[PDB]
Amino acid sequence: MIREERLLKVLRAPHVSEKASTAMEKSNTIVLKVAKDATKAEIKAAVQKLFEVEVEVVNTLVVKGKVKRHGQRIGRRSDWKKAYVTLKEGQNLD
Amino acid sequence: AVVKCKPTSPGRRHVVKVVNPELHKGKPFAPLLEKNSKSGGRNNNGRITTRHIGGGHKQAYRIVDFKRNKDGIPAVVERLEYDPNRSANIALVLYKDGERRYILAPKGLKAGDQIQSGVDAAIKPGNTLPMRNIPVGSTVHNVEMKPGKGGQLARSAGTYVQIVARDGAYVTLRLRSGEMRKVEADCRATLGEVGNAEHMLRVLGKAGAARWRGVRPTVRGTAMNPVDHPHGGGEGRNFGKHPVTPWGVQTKGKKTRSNKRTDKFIVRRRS
Amino acid sequence: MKRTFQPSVLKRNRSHGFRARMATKNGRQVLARRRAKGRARLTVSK
RNA sequence: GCUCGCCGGAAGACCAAGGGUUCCUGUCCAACGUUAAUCGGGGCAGGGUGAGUCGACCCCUAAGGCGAGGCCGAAAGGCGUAGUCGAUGGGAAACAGGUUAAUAUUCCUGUACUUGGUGUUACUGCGAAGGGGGGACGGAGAAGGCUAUGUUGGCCGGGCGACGGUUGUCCCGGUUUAAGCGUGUAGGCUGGUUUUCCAGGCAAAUCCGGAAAAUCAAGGCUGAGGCGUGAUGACGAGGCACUACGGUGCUGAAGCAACAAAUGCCCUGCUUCCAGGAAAAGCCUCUAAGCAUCAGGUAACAUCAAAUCGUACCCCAAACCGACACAGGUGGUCAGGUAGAGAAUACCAAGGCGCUUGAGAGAACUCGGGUGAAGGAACUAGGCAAAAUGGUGCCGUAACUUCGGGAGAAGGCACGCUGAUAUGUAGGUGAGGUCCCUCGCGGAUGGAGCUGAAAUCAGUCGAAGAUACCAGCUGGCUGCAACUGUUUAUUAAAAACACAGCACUGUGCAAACACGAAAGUGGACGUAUACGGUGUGACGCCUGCCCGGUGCCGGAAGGUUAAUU
RNA sequence: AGGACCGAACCGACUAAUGUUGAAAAAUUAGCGGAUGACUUGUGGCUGGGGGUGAAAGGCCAAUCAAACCGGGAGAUAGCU
Ligand SMILES: [Mg+2]
Ligand SMILES: [Mg+2]
Ligand SMILES: [Mg+2]
Ligand SMILES: [Mg+2]
Ligand SMILES: [Mg+2]
Ligand SMILES: [Mg+2]
Ligand SMILES: [Mg+2]
Ligand SMILES: [Mg+2]
Ligand SMILES: [Mg+2]
Ligand SMILES: [Mg+2]
Ligand SMILES: [Mg+2]
Ligand SMILES: [Mg+2]
Ligand SMILES: [Mg+2]
Ligand SMILES: [Mg+2]
Ligand SMILES: [Mg+2]
Ligand SMILES: [Mg+2]
Ligand SMILES: [Mg+2]
Ligand SMILES: [Mg+2]
Ligand SMILES: [Mg+2]
Ligand SMILES: [Mg+2]
Ligand SMILES: [Mg+2]
Ligand SMILES: [Mg+2]
Ligand SMILES: [Mg+2]
Ligand SMILES: [Mg+2]
Ligand SMILES: [Mg+2]
Ligand SMILES: [Mg+2]
Ligand SMILES: [Mg+2]
Ligand SMILES: [Mg+2]
Ligand SMILES: [Mg+2]
Ligand SMILES: [Mg+2]
Ligand SMILES: [Mg+2]
Ligand SMILES: [Mg+2]
Ligand SMILES: [Mg+2]
Ligand SMILES: [Mg+2]
Ligand SMILES: [Mg+2]
Ligand SMILES: [Mg+2]
Ligand SMILES: [Mg+2]
Ligand SMILES: [Mg+2]
Ligand SMILES: [Mg+2]
Ligand SMILES: [Mg+2]
Ligand SMILES: [Mg+2]
Ligand SMILES: [Mg+2]
Ligand SMILES: [Mg+2]
Ligand SMILES: [Mg+2]
Ligand SMILES: [Mg+2]
Ligand SMILES: [Mg+2]
Ligand SMILES: [Mg+2]
Ligand SMILES: [Mg+2]
Ligand SMILES: [Mg+2]
Ligand SMILES: [Mg+2]
Ligand SMILES: [Mg+2]
Ligand SMILES: [Mg+2]
Ligand SMILES: [Mg+2]
Ligand SMILES: [Mg+2]
Ligand SMILES: [Mg+2]
Ligand SMILES: [Mg+2]
Ligand SMILES: [Mg+2]
Ligand SMILES: [Mg+2]
Ligand SMILES: [Mg+2]
Ligand SMILES: [Mg+2]
Ligand SMILES: [Mg+2]
Ligand SMILES: [Mg+2]
Ligand SMILES: [Mg+2]
Ligand SMILES: [Mg+2]
Ligand SMILES: [Mg+2]
Ligand SMILES: [Mg+2]
Ligand SMILES: [Mg+2]
Ligand SMILES: [Mg+2]
Ligand SMILES: [Mg+2]
Repeated sequence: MIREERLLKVLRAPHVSEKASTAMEKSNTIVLKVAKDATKAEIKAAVQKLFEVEVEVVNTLVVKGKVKRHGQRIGRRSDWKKAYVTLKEGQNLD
Repeated sequence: AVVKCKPTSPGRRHVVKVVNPELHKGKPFAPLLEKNSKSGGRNNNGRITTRHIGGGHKQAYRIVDFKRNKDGIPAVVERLEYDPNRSANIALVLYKDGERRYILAPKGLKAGDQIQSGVDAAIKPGNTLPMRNIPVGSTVHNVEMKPGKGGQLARSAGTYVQIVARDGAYVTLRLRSGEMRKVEADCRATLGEVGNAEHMLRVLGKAGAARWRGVRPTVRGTAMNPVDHPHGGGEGRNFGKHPVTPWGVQTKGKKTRSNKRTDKFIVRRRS
Repeated sequence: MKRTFQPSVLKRNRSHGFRARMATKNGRQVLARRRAKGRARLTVSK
């Protein structure tokens, strides 16, 4: 049982990319940016409540931040957690 | 028996094996085993405290019974076994009550021999009893110095002690060194000589053998530089000084016993 | 030719890392000194 | 794109460590790239790392670390008990195919497995900080059984030749398929089952150990591979539709047999040797306190569960350690063909590269190679360097010797190809058939097919047959050190150090000695056949005289002699 | 059987020429020694500066060693340049 408030905080965004699109189309799997602390179960819960859609399974991974250079000064982008969430057969997501 | 090995290589030429067939060809009694890791002759500070120790073969520790307290229960000798931890051979015995122990194998002992500890026990080889009960003139081994402690004198492959006298609460032992020593007469002792008496006839025959026995090589003080040893330095081979340890103390002759607490027990020093 | 530095992360950490430094008085002192100086990377710790 | 060349026990493929975006795409060429650069491991932007079963975490411990109390220490702190950490070791579980520009045992497809809860009905002794078993272990050697893998034939598809021949004993390609489940084999280990008692296993034990007694000779454990299923599937040479020339979608034959065969597996086995070969948990089992008709245990079945972190890419290197895109360094795994003893060597496969300045010229001189008349060490400090020797089999082989050696001593002969012996032998393997049978992965007999040296005889070609690469120079006298070893990282590898052996000497165990203001630790869980120190240095024959000097050992009558008084 | 023999890997480093502002702050190519052991190697651990370790060369202890490096006493002292 995850708290409503917690759930709302978990899910950061949808991730747009070719791969993501492919996943959506073929495998019925949505690619989300989620909180770095968000566990799989929590993510699933969030998905179910907040998008109103049955979840088969969630795979997560941590994306490491790229090191960049703004002019002369070096600086690193933040790490962030990506989640492939596979929706059950016949579940169409808006 | 001793066996001079045929010189099919140098390093085998001068080898003499001591091959006893009556030893157990097999894995030892595992309950009585325990771990025994190597020091490298280095103490808790991590410094080398005794030179020339290092390496050699992994060895288990056989838990030998030197206290020898199963009084009245007769044991029977199951087998003789190789112990890597000592010059003697050990013997796995089986008490009538079902317990097993390792003991130092004495001279005549073999599989099937019955042995017994206690005041009542028969004065025969391998039997153990207080030195007030043991007849004067007898050869004993595995001799306790303090009653109850465990055998400390005469444990090595072909050693034994003579009980020369029993004067009241003490008995006088003629130790293998030649030292005559008073010992409390209630101290325990095992009848006969300890076993593996042709141990001294073995000759390693190569450098490697020594190494296998965990003995690193020994450099001569005279081969060193003066900063290292008192004997060091000299152009060519010089040695114009009285022999001494690496720490400058005389080596040829200078006595080093300082124990004034046990001077009373020493009847006569060895010669 | 086998050069002197042959990196190993665990070894580095155990040797020089924060916790090791903390463990002893001299280590602590070193840390303090570093802090005083204004070091950004107080220890080897990543 | 087509040729050419190089690596191929790597200059290929996959990891660890280390790095940390170098990966992929688009885009830009100032700088960086030893030249140019449209290219890049460079700049900028975007994308990319998917796990119950791989690894970490986790449970367990080794060396070792920390260490409540504690012992010790001016202070700081040292050592260490209980404990708790610490892998490089022990501990549950996944395979095949398909897919991305870039991930995959992680996605998808198929087919699996594991150990937890929870609930069940069925049963009914459960229970640990404790007991026992197990885990649990060395070197070498030898086979035998296997597979990986390869070769040939069969089969299936395609081919009929840019130049003489090529419808055949011809040419090219393919002929692949897992874990799991079932079977429990080659083979290895052990005698089982029941009963009774017992000073043992810190207490108890129905467990282990020990005693008896009965009765049956098969009982159990282990075990590669094969076979079956998994699989009416998947993959499949290439054909056929579309084409953003990147590829996408459909389709799909055969898919067998024999022989050879590992250093891999059975094997943590067996045999043997002495130098005598981790630990703890998981796992099995036994009970105690306990609880007692409850919990807990095992039984299947249902359901839920398996979080977290790593996953890109380089990894003998242009990405790690070397200031460099540096001829250096860097642990593990994989190991095709022909020749060969071979992981050597040569040429090749798969795959990967041509080393980020080129173009000419064809002087001296330098580097790295090739050949050389006659002579053959005359060179030189020195045959330094080159040259030479170089294989298998057989014959043959001195002094001296510690009887092992010396010895590959020396020195010689044979060596290709073809045919025959023998349309392929000796051997190896081994199908049908036939017989037996406690019935199976069984035993006999049987020899088809397959594979296959070595030799002899006869012929034959060349200047030359161990034809290339590969691959000892040999002998004689002699110093030193017995020997194998070790050493001045980076001018010294030796006659130096070490060595087995020898001798002296200390040391009686709270050992001498060593590290420690100390506690303590090593010596050693050793005990004089042991340990320390010193010298000598295998083996053989030996090892003389001197105790005045300096040391050490013993003595203590006298002389002298501190604090103290 | 073997600190046995010949010989790749692996470990080494006897000769050579090359290089010596190197490709390289010790390498190269050609040969060379050991190659079941007193062998070699990965990972982790321990020993600390008059201290360690040393089959002993004053060797090695982070390209540094007859006393490491870093900071401090410290502007040591310098009848010398
Ligand atoms: Mg993950
Ligand atoms: Mg010694
Ligand atoms: Mg010696
Ligand atoms: Mg010596
Ligand atoms: Mg010297
Ligand atoms: Mg001196
Ligand atoms: Mg002289
Ligand atoms: Mg003189
Ligand atoms: Mg080639
Ligand atoms: Mg970048
Ligand atoms: Mg790229
Ligand atoms: Mg690009
Ligand atoms: Mg340029
Ligand atoms: Mg330009
Ligand atoms: Mg780039
Ligand atoms: Mg999944
Ligand atoms: Mg696992
Ligand atoms: Mg510990
Ligand atoms: Mg401590
Ligand atoms: Mg304390
Ligand atoms: Mg632990
Ligand atoms: Mg590990
Ligand atoms: Mg593991
Ligand atoms: Mg890739
Ligand atoms: Mg146990
Ligand atoms: Mg073995
Ligand atoms: Mg096969
Ligand atoms: Mg196969
Ligand atoms: Mg033609
Ligand atoms: Mg033609
Ligand atoms: Mg064919
Ligand atoms: Mg199968
Ligand atoms: Mg990868
Ligand atoms: Mg490579
Ligand atoms: Mg380059
Ligand atoms: Mg390089
Ligand atoms: Mg090959
Ligand atoms: Mg090669
Ligand atoms: Mg170049
Ligand atoms: Mg020229
Ligand atoms: Mg020539
Ligand atoms: Mg000539
Ligand atoms: Mg000519
Ligand atoms: Mg000529
Ligand atoms: Mg001349
Ligand atoms: Mg001359
Ligand atoms: Mg030469
Ligand atoms: Mg030559
Ligand atoms: Mg001479
Ligand atoms: Mg020598
Ligand atoms: Mg060395
Ligand atoms: Mg040198
Ligand atoms: Mg040299
Ligand atoms: Mg002690
Ligand atoms: Mg000498
Ligand atoms: Mg003399
Ligand atoms: Mg004298
Ligand atoms: Mg005298
Ligand atoms: Mg005197
Ligand atoms: Mg050898
Ligand atoms: Mg060799
Ligand atoms: Mg060396
Ligand atoms: Mg070389
Ligand atoms: Mg110093
Ligand atoms: Mg010198
Ligand atoms: Mg140095
Ligand atoms: Mg000094
Ligand atoms: Mg001053
Ligand atoms: Mg000054």
